[PDB]
Amino acid sequence: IGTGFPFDPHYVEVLGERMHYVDVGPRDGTPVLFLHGNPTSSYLWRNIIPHVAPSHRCIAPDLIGMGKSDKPDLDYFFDDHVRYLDAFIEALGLEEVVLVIHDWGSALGFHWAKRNPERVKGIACMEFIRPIPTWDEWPEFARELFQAFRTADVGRELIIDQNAFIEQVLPKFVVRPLTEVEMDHYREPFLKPVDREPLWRFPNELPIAGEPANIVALVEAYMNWLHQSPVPKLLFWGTPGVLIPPAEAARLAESLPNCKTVDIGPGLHYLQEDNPDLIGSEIARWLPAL
Ligand SMILES: [Cl-]
Repeated sequence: IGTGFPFDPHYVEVLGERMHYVDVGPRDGTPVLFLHGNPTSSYLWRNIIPHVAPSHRCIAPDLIGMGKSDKPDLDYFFDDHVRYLDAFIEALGLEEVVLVIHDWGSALGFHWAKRNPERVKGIACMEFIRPIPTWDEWPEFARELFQAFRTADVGRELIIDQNAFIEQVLPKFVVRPLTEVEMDHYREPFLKPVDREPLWRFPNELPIAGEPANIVALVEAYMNWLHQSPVPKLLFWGTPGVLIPPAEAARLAESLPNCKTVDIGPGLHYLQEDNPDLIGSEIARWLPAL
């Protein structure tokens, strides 16, 4: 599995700030927009995009505060990310898109799709965010750590001062071992502790046990939309998963309309690091019929 990032950089001004993005592939069709989450960047899609770029334009932004994008002096709430991604999409003049989404990129993508349903031609998703009713639905192997992330003082000491989202969560949530070169790519945006704010705000935004209420309500709204939507869907899952265990992927195969599931094999949360070639090949095979 490749460790390089052989993509020309692009930057667009969005709400006064520069956002980095990959933009490869042919420019005369429906683009495929890849949305990462915490604590990643477009680097997460590096081995998937080459499967898709022969046939389709691939656009993969770095969320504000992350990757090679600018770092404004924000609290990095979900709604900050909503504003910047909305403006990014308009700044590129995109009309219709196919979404390929993961983690907080999935909350962004589903929320955008709910608000712009006639512009979404397909959704490929994996390890996406749904309301989490209680901590019992969070895997036991990461329960105490994510409870600490959401504990006053403690969580900032872990994520800001110790860089735990990069140094602990990434290896914990990839089945295979990550290489030093890969880790150093993921570390690059967050060498300075102050810049780790988005990494801490994100787990404190997760919709767990009804809080924070704003996020619970917006996630419930986009999930209601997705369960009713005829849009084509492609859902990748692994065993044992983190947000989406195998039994839930099997239930979603029925409870989401026009949904095709793909078992990637062993996988936790960053499924793209365990089986990028099947994720890219299956997205490429599914696009033409959209
Ligand atoms: Cl998170």
